[PDB]
Amino acid sequence: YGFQPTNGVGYQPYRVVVLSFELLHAPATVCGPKKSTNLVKNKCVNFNF
Amino acid sequence: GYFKIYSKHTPINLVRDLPQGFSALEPLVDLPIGINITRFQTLLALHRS
Ligand SMILES: *[C@@H]1O[C@H](CO)[C@@H](O)[C@H](O)[C@H]1NC(C)=O
Repeated sequence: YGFQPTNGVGYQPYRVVVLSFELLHAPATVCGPKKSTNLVKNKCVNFNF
Repeated sequence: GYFKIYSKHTPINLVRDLPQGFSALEPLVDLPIGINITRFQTLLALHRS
């Protein structure tokens, strides 16, 4: 590619990243995130620890 | 796929014989490898000086 700055769109360089999630047969690995809330002590309030 | 390691460091009042007594071992590490294992060895520091 001889890229030049005065090229019409569709001839200018694009950078590409291809993420490929694979699942072999291990026990686990990476994963999404998990925010953390607060803790209100003294009050029958549902909880997850 | 997890390789667990428990350990304990007790002080003997001997040098190199297996003593008697009770001492429970506390978990140290956890490695999500996936590795298969069938054999193992040891490593020693030679005599040169
Ligand atoms: C470990 O070796 C056994 C051999 O019987 C094989 O079937 C198994 O797939 C191996 N473990 C993994 C995680 O591939």
